[PDB]
Amino acid sequence: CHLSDMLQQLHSVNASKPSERGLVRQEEAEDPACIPIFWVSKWVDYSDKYGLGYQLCDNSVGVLFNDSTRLILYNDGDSLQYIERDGTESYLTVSSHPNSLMKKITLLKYFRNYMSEHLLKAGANITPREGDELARLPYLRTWFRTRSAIILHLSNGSVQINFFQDHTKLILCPLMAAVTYIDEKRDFRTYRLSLLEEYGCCKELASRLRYARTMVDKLLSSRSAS
Amino acid sequence: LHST
Repeated sequence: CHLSDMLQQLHSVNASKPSERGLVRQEEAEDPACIPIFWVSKWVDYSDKYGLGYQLCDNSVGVLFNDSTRLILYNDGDSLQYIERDGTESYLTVSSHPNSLMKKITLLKYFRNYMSEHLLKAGANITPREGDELARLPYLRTWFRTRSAIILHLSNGSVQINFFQDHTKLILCPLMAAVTYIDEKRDFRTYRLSLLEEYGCCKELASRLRYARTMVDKLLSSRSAS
Repeated sequence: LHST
C-alpha cells in the first residue's frame, strides 16, 4: 500500500543528508497545507491481556484487540465501527450492538473512560479543524514498540513514531509526503519531505528521519495478513 | 505502558 511510497520518500530525504550542508534552512521546508488531519493523541498498552487502546486528536477512541480485530468509537460518543480480522467493516452503536460484541465494547468503554480522565493530548496546540466528524475515521492497522519508541500505523497510510525518552514525535504522511515533528517543548512543525531535501534540517530531525526509515522497513518486512 |  502506501508504506512503499513512505519508504521512497524517507530514503530520498535521508540520501540527501539534510543536516550535512553549509546552511540549513529548515524553516523554508515548513508547509502548513500539509498539516495532518489525524494523529494518535493518547494510547494505552494493555496488550498483555486485551490490546492497544488509543485516542485520536478528534477525541474519537479505538482499540486494536489481541485477536487483530478493531473497535472505533466516533467522537459523537455512540457511533461504532467494528473491523474484523480480514478488514470487514460493520456499523453500529454502543446503545445497539450484537450481544457478541458485549465484552469488546465494555473494554472500549474502559479505555475511553481512562483516556478521557488521564493523560495529555499530544498535538493539543494544533487547531481542531471543522470537518465531517462522521467522515470515515482512520483506524490502527498495526503497531509495535522498540526500546526507544512506539510505532503506530494508521489505515490512512500515516505512520506515527513517539519517542519514549525525550517525548518527541513524528507524524509521517505518504499522501502529503510530509512529516510533522513535535519537539521537546511540544512545538509542532509540519514539513514537506521534498523541501527538507532542498533546504536541509537540524541533526536532531535528521536522526529521527533515519530511525523512521528503519521503522517503515520493519512494517514492510512484517506486513503479513491473510 | 501508556502515553504521557
